[PDB]
Amino acid sequence: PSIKLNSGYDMPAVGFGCWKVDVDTCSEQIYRAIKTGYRLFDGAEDYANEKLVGAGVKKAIDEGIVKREDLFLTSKLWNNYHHPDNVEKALNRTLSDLQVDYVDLFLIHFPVTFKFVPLEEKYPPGFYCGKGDNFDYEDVPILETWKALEKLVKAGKIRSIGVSNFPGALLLDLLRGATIKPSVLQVEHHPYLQQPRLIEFAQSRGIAVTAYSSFGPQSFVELNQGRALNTSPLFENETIKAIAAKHGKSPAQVLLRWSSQRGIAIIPKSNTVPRLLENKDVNSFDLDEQDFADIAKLDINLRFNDPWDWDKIPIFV
Ligand SMILES: NC(=O)c1ccc[n+]([C@@H]2O[C@H](COP(=O)([O-])OP(=O)(O)OC[C@H]3O[C@@H](n4cnc5c(N)ncnc54)[C@H](OP(=O)(O)O)[C@@H]3O)[C@@H](O)[C@H]2O)c1
Repeated sequence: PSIKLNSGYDMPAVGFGCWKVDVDTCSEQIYRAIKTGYRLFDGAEDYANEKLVGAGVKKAIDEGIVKREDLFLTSKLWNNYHHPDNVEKALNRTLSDLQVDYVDLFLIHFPVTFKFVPLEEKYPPGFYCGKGDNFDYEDVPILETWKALEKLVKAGKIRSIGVSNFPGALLLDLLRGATIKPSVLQVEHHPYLQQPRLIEFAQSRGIAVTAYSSFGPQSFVELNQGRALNTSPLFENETIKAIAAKHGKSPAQVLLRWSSQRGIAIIPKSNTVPRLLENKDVNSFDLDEQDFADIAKLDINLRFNDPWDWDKIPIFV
């Protein structure tokens, strides 16, 4: 099952999330997921594993299990790299780590502009902005970054371009300046942060929405985030359990189906082989209108991935 992007390419509707994949088994896991049937891999410069991902894919291509053209590789431009002189440096490093000639989707990871740090100096940079333990920022409007991305599509290094973690007003302004329109909007999306109007906006413009953190706080419990600890797991939620029992499906299948059935692409992080199988078809069943209505009541605007936490960066205020 596939989503036709406005660029003309098809994006697999269910993918494999590469954030915080155990580093010692990362290449094996990618290979294994490809062999299990996953065709989209959601990666990023910031996840620090693009070499590992690229070896997984190398192996599966060499052993004949898949062709390059059957895979959909996503990556994301990190925040130090928005200046138009530096966009291509970061993309070239992603292409070399992945060992490919083009990437299928290249996203602006965040509408946040860290001071550039040369790649030989520190890669990937994280929060380092070339000034000690201090944040430092540069004045590069989004549209400058976007125009640099558009040249990289024209040069055949990227097929489709998009954005991650953009609010509505910012996306709307980007649409006014874009020649190639954004193909994808990738945002945090689970029942505790539903943002229904944002999704409605993006879909009405023909922009495919990718949900991340479909399991909500669970991904952030790994990092000991205070907010995530302190949140009741979605898996134990009384409504999610009623709905699971009603359809004979697991909580996790209900949480993923809630998005996939609304045409929203999913990219769950799938650590074990049964999870790999379970997460790859939740499209075995339909939620009904009463189900959506009961899940809609869980929305509390609880956001786990917020740059306000990093440095009071006002992306979501
Ligand atoms: N800013 C961005 O654009 C951004 C930010 C975050 C994520 N992402 C992307 O979206 C992807 C997915 O989001 P995520 O990594 O936050 O986590 P997620 O997919 O919400 O949650 C992953 C966690 O759920 C548990 N899990 C997975 N499948 C399960 C199942 N079938 N049953 C029960 N538990 C299950 C695992 O927890 P345990 O192993 O702890 O049991 C795993 O750590 C990322 O990997 C990344 O590619 C993008």
